Amino acid sequence: PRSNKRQIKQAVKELYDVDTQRVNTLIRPDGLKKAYVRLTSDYDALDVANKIGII
Amino acid sequence: SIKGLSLKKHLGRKQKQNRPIPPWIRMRTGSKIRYNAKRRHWRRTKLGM
Amino acid sequence: KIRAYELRGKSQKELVKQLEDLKKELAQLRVAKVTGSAASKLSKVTEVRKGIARVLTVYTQKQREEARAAFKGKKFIPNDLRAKKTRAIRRRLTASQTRKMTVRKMKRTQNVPKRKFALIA
Amino acid sequence: GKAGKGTGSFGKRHGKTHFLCIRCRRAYHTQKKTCGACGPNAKKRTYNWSEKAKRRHTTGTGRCRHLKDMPRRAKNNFREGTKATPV
RNA sequence: AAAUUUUCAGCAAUGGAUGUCUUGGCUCGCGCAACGAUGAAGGACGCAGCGAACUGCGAAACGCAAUGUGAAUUGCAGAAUUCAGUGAAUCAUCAGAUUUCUGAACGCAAAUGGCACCUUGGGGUAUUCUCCUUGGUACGUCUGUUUCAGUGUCUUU
RNA sequence: GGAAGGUGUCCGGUGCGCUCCUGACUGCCCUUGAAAAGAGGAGGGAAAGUUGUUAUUUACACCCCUGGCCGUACCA
RNA sequence: GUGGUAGUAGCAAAUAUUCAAAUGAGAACUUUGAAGACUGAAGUGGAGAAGGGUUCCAUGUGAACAGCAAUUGGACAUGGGUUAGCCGGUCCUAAGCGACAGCUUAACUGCGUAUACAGUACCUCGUUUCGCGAAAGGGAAUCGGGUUAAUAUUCCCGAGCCAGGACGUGGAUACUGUACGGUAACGUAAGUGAACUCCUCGACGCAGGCAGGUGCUCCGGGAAGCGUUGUC
RNA sequence: AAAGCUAAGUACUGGCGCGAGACCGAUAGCAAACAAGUACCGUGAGGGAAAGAUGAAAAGUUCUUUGGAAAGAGAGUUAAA
RNA sequence: AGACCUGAAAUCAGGCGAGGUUACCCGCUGAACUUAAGCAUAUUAUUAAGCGGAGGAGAAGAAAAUAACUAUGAUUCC
Repeated sequence: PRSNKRQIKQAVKELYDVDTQRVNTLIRPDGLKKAYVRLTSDYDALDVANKIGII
Repeated sequence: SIKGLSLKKHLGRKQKQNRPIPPWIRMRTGSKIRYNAKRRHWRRTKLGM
Repeated sequence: KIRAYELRGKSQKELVKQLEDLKKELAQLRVAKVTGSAASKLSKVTEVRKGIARVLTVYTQKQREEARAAFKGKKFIPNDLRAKKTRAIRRRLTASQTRKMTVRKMKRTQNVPKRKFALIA
Repeated sequence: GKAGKGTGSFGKRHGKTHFLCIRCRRAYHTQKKTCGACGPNAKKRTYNWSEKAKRRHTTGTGRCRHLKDMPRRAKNNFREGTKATPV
């Protein structure tokens, strides 16, 4: 929840090796940031979600 | 509503303290615990925080 | 499987690589907690996050041994290492200063020494 | 007459004099900017006319992170920069 | 004579007295001297494989290192290796580390993760640009240092 | 069919009407009806520029890059 | 802790329900249809603030709670949900309020506008002290359609705008010194302007009628579908 | 006199760690024998409870039967329900 | 031009202060209920509350002292 929208862009680039179009960001009631991250039109999400195993 | 982030977290915490105690806890040895004492209903009793 | 005596062998390059290796395995466990698993898997998180904390300990332990090796017997030691104790204990004067006397009170102490005397039966 | 003395006037009241203080509770007077219990002042507000008030908020009631470890520490005369020996 | 009301006993109900317990209180005595700008007490928010609280702890988060003891922990799960051992434990001990946001609380603030500047190291037409990143910048006061101001008292180039 | 394909979406009035807005007026006061951030104009003429890698144009036209932090459910 | 009072007082404002079928152990009370009513746009409607804090949404249910009932629920349990350069806070100052210099008091407090606060090196200027104080005052910029069980000027599709900073190609203007035109009011694709100074906007009362405009309401023709039809 | 230092015996409802008792025995003893300065009330200063005991061992009543279910009835565990 | 004197600045170099605890201890400040069978001086009391400061103890302390004796001999406590 302390994280920045520019950090998430660069951290997602470091982990999964995928470039980001547009991060949106939202603090749940909990006290947890949820980041919605639209990927660039070059890449696909269902390639990346299978690579991680969010599927 | 138009709250600060501080007040959001105080609210946030007191959702998470408002749930029934785990079932397995009573089963464990030497415990007199029965149902959570501090449970609160949002109408009945109020926070101010 | 990690033990802390084995990590005191390994280098300041090597410790870093291992620390990174564990954090990958800790991340790929969080994914499995979210999606689908059994309780056979979710015990392995406890091993590895204690593994991480060992490697931070050992790294920081070597960091401080080289500092204390270098600043040994020298003034102006860094504040990071500097012997905490209490606040009051830190204050005071050295035993030498409290103990030290004037040139006057030296002469009265010196010339009248402590004599072993006794009384006869 | 419906602004009232009781029920009508109790309808009107939706203010907040007090909000949480950072140091103390919900004493922090928002207009006045001071706390009923903690008291902006460097010194902590406490009074001998209430002994139960002192009782609630003194050393040991909280965590005591620095202090709990003290008896053990002073028992050994504050030994520093050493280890236990292997036999 | 039923029924009802009242009384006495038996059985059942309701209720928690009496009795017996007691890891708690109370009182007396005897020792010891150890909080804090090297960030205290107190506060807030987090952390467990499956926890709300209470205890514990601080992104190293019911803990890590070291030492001792030497085989558990336990409600369930799993781990079985950890089993003539460089080693089990919600164990003891504790001399080494971590120690978020706060608070005397210290860049300005504050029902705001608000608003600055300097600084380290790196990332993207630029010395002035934006970005991530490291650590700073409160007040009083002592000794020393450097740079000054005063037709203060003096010589004088 | 058991979601695929079509046409049409046109042309005029009316008002002390109701609503909010603008505009210029008229009156009222022993009542004359906030400030600052910020944006721009003008007076001034400091600077630069010698027929080409110059120099003024960064809102002349087009083109290029970046936009952090927190609130955001629901009752009222 | 427990009686008598006592299965008593009582559950009577806000016009009102009824019939069928489905669900279920069970229906005066849940849902769906058909009828019949009420609210009657200064609404019991559609949106915000204060205050509340997960009540929101879905699936499930043994109690208790919802002064009858209950298959229902703001109850109980397990999950899920709040996406912004342009909507606000953030920035400015108002009434006021904290601190600086100092001044009081044993301090606690109380007062607080007093002060030495651009062209490595060389000059020349220099009167205001820092901050807090408006989610209705001031203020950079956003609109259409679609979308989810629960979010939308925030997601998606499309069309734009603003603040800060900028490469490039192609045009203007000047090169003894910053464009021209019109009598003028002023004009056009562009059309340099430091220090310092003055000015404008920001920037403002109430009542009255009058004129014009948005939206609403209204009348008529055309094209679609719908309703009524023993009678017109 | 108008300047100054100085241990001991002495004090000690706090902190820290021991040892006792012609004391109290859950309406007592601290407010608190338990998740007690807790639940909860108050805008706030503050206020402030109730709540100990199955059994040696959970062996905490599977199984047949009625019922929508809760429970009942058989049977069963235990020295005893 | 150079000796001083006085006063500033600095995120200069290295240090020290602040706040917490209440049983005992040091200093200020300072009531009334109450008693007097009324009440005002007196009493409660040089107490409670308030505002400062400590330590393992604190304060006190080696006579500008008692005495008037055949004289004593810091301080504290019994």
